[PDB]
Amino acid sequence: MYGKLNDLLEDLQEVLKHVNQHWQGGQKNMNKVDHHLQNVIEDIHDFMQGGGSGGKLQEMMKEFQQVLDEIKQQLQGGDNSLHNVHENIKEIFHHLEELVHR
Repeated sequence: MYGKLNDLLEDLQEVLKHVNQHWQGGQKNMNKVDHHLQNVIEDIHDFMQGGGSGGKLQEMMKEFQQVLDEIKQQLQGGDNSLHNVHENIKEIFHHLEELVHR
């Protein structure tokens, strides 16, 4: 149980927090999406337990890529803020599969 996950988890729930305030192009997604990550952020937190849930992570992976391609579409509008946060998930999301690609 290294802990870096908290870095992925905390860094993930953050982009989600700095995003719910800069959401644009569908004030209805800010919610539907909140459930997409909430379920994921929980997976990462569950990655430290077995410090290797490559079997439980590849699961939210789809839910993870479901948000990355979702908010990215919200960048259509005054969401120039997401452009700064939406850029996180890209590396952040691929950052977890990296703590397991060991």
